[PDB]
Amino acid sequence: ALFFDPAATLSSTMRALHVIRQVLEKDGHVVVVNSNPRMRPLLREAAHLCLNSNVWFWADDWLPGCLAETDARGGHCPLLSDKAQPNRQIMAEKGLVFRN
RNA sequence: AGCUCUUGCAUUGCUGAAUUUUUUUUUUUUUUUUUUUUUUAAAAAAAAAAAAAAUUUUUUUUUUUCAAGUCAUCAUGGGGCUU
Repeated sequence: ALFFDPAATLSSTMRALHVIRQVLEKDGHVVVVNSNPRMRPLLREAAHLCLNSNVWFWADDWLPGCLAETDARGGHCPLLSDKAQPNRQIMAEKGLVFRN
């Protein structure tokens, strides 16, 4: 067995979501990474239901040296792929982005 | 200038040995999506998927060490020789 905490996890959770909002609307790039296989289809659901162009997702294994960027991959496999943003390909295949 | 004179423990080259076995695991073509360089365009880069596959009658080819051998293969350093 191990620890629990209700107030801290809610506070940290709302805190991290506000952190995601500021880094997103300051024009950065957000990557969501979880390499546990059981929760991968939920991440596919999120990767199909997302709307903003800057949230990115990864579900497979973590390759050795992903963020090393030693050889110029222009960013590694978690970065800019159709796997990273599956929604961007389909949203542009439909052609209509939520655009004004 | 010429040595078939020496020195393979001065050498180049070439080879011996067993070190007898390893020489397929790796790319390329195509697709999709996207982005790097240049005043109407190619490459380039990145994520994924599919196929093509790797020379010759089947052995050659790739291989580490012995001052291993050869100055008579030619060469050539040194020394010797030229009634």
